[PDB]
Amino acid sequence: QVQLQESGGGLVQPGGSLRLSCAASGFTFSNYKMNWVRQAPGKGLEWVSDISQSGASISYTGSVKGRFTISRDNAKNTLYLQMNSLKPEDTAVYYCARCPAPFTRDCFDVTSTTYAYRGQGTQVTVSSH
Amino acid sequence: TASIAQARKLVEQLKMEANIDRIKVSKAAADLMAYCEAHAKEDPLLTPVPASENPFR
Amino acid sequence: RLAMIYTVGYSVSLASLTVAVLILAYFRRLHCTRNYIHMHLFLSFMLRAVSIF
Amino acid sequence: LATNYYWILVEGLYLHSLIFMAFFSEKKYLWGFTVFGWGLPAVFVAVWVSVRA
Amino acid sequence: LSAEDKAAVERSKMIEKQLQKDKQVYRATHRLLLLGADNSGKSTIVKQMRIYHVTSGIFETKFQVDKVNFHMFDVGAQRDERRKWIQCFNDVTAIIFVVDSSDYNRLQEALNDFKSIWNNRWLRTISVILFLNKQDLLAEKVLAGKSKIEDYFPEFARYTTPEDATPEPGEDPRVTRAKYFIRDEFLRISTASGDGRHYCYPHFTCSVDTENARRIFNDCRDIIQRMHLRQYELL
Amino acid sequence: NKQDLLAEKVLAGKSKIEDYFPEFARYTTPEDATPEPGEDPRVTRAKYFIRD
Amino acid sequence: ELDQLRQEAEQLKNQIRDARKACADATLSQITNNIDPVGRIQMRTRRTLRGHLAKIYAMHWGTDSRLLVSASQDGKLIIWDSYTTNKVHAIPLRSSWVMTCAYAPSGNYVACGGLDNICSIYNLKTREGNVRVSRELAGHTGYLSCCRFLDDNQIVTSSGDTTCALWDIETGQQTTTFTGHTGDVMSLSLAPDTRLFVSGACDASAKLWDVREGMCRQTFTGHESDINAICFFPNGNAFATGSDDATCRLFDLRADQELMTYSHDNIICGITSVSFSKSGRLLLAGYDDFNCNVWDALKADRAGVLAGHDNRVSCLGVTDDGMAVATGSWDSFLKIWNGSS
Amino acid sequence: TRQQYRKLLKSTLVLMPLFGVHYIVFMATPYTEVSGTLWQVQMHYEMLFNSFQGFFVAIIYCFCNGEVQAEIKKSWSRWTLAL
Repeated sequence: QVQLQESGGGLVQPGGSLRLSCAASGFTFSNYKMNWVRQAPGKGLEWVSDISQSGASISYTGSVKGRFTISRDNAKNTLYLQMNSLKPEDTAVYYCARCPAPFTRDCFDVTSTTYAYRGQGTQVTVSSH
Repeated sequence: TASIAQARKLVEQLKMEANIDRIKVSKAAADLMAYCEAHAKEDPLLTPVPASENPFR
Repeated sequence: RLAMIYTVGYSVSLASLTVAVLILAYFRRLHCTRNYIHMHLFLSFMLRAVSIF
Repeated sequence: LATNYYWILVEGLYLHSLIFMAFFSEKKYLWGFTVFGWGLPAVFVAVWVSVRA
Repeated sequence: LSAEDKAAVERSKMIEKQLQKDKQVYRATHRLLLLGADNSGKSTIVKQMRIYHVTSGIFETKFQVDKVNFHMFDVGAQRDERRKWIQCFNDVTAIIFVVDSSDYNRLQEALNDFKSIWNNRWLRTISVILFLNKQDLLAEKVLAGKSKIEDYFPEFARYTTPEDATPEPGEDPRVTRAKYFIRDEFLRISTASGDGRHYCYPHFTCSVDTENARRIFNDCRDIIQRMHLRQYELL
Repeated sequence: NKQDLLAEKVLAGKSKIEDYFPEFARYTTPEDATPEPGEDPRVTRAKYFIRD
Repeated sequence: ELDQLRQEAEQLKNQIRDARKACADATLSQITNNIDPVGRIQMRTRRTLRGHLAKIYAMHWGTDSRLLVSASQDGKLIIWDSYTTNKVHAIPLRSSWVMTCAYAPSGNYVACGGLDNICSIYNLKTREGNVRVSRELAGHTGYLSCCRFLDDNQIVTSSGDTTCALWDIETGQQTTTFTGHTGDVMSLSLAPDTRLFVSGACDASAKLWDVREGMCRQTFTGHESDINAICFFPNGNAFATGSDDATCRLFDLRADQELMTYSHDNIICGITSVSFSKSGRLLLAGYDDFNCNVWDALKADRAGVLAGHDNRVSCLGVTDDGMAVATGSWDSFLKIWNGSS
Repeated sequence: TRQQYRKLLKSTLVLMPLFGVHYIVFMATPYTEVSGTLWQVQMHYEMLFNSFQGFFVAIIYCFCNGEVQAEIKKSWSRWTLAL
């Protein structure tokens, strides 16, 4: 059974640092492309970042470029998202998603409401106290 | 809400699936072996048929 | 001199075109309106050469 | 010799039709090109032969 | 024996004549696929092209310009997942991709959708006609200045209007800079992988404009001509 | 202004006006309203709710 | 409220896994070592059927292994005669996009469906000889993926909204609805005795459904990607499933777990159609790399390779008597393969 | 761009033998005396290119054709595998 577990999150002061861990089991992590998705309160899912099979190709959306760092570990079968310079608007629920097909550059419906190849996700709240 | 209803339906389905009778692999496999052996002579693909009775000449 | 030049050139073209016509005809995938005209053109070159001979 | 020359023209005309025309009728144009490539040179040879004879 | 075979062959030949006639019409028409999120004014385009008269599931619109028929298909009642039913559209002449250039926040989603369509393994030969719909709303928003595109796309600050661009004399230079930046972003995805197998044709489209049909006809003509040239290994 | 965008949004159905205005659920199209025959009843209902 | 239910589900899932492991007495490959290998199989194309305009998406054989039905994306549904190559019917379908077609065991009716979400059934009993749409079914929101005939009045239908339906032809309404999938259902296979049918979906799982009760019995989760093909064993106590991960897996209903997986390192493409032979020894799976592979169901060895198609093999079918195998691809050609001595 | 010019020149060269462009060089020349430079160069020019035009056309459009090469490769591979 393909299952993804997300670890890390909670309350983080703005401008701080955080790390997100995505543990994958039930399939070959190296062969499948990885992705990160977030859902802001009251908004829809939006694509955050992607990393290729070998990590030689990485991309980011405009709102996060230069702030987040995405890395993957094939030996440990885990995917990471390093977050820093957090802003109050970045609060959302982060999902660890997998491109459906192997040995493929595309993946169509990663940011879909009923995607069956994504983890439960975790809550991140950038609120000053 | 829909989420709780879906979870309850899944739990009920799993409960039904669990309470079934299961036969051991060796016993369940022997039936397949016997079926294949018994009908081996009646399989044109496994046993090529002479061209005279073959309708695809 | 002109006779030897064109006789040699026509001979090679016939051999090359004959292989070409056989190739196009045998494969069913290559059967297309574009290839039919190519076969017609290739043939016309052959009849031209043999008649000259 | 004439049919080979016209079949070269047929190939050129066929390519021009493909690029510059948005619709094609293979059943009609293909036969028309074949007749033009073969029949018309025969007419010119026939009239030349008749005149010469 | 002989009578049955003759009857069977006669029926078979009867079906053949019908198929040949069907082959003539099937090749005559050009199939198109219309795609885009609902923020894009896809519906309005459908009404505009309905002028050329010729559970719900997919819908088809037939419009004729210059004596050539198009069949445009749109998927209204379909599931969000599209990795499976998009494969059967690999034989269509082109895919019309409509983008609402005035959303900004949802613009990145359109880029990802275009990226998936462009790089699909089966859609490697289908050209994409990119329609940046309702440019008027984008123009009004840029002049207003309340929302700044720089926040969503930080690169926009270091962007310069292309020299080959041809803005309207009576249009604000800010508007052309914004719209051409969006065009450049899409073309970056188009040229990242697509080199010669299939091409993207950007266009600036308004919902009320009636010129969309002519643009599609010209784009289809270019695609067919390019395909014919490729068959001769000339391009 | 731009009622066409409102009609398209209503037809698409991704955004439901009921969330922003809860009273829209208990709203009925006015009898005196004169919608176009070729226009969806939902569009007239929404636009007349805004007008009301 | 959600946590107490999710944890219980995880505990249950663990219990099922433990039950599966407990009954894993041995491995199928281990007990098949002392079996003579099938050996190389050479199949030649005996009949080539052409005339379809667009790509072939699906096909179905007849009960008598004489007439077959093929559907093409151009909107044509042609009934071919496998022996003399003659065409019996050519149905101009209302919707061009068609994703499946079915042939009734009696042969009086033929079903089809596609992106229109409408299951159209045509009757061939008309005395005039003019085909017509006997019945139309409209109850599915997603795209129509597959459909199989139970009898002249009952039909099992699969759609893309994670729903399977059991329609009654005379009334034209769903009799039973199967709702236990979380992904698009691609295809289903009917058991020989027409009591249970299995369905494979895009959630990398296969579910067994009871036609009468209308409730799922067993769920199998052993695949890594979308399941595209699925077929019953001739004896009915097992079924084979093909997926995009370039692997075929055999599942046993009684064992409630996968038995053996057919995978090759060189193969990295997807799988479109799979079917068993008459005896079930062979597994003919149509692969995405422009050819089909015949596997040994007991040794997981590539018995043979059928490479006679210019594009992906969309569909594959085997006769009831197993004389020949018909494969349809996207090149608008139907190839019939038969063994030779 | 340089690439575009390279493709255009390559495309022009392949299409030249098919269209018989070389014929235009001496198309409009009337009957010139045998003992003349123009006559000698014309005969050598035409009798060389006209003869080899068929050879060039066959090479470019059948032997060098991508579809033909792919078709031959498949048939040879299948025949070798069967053998």
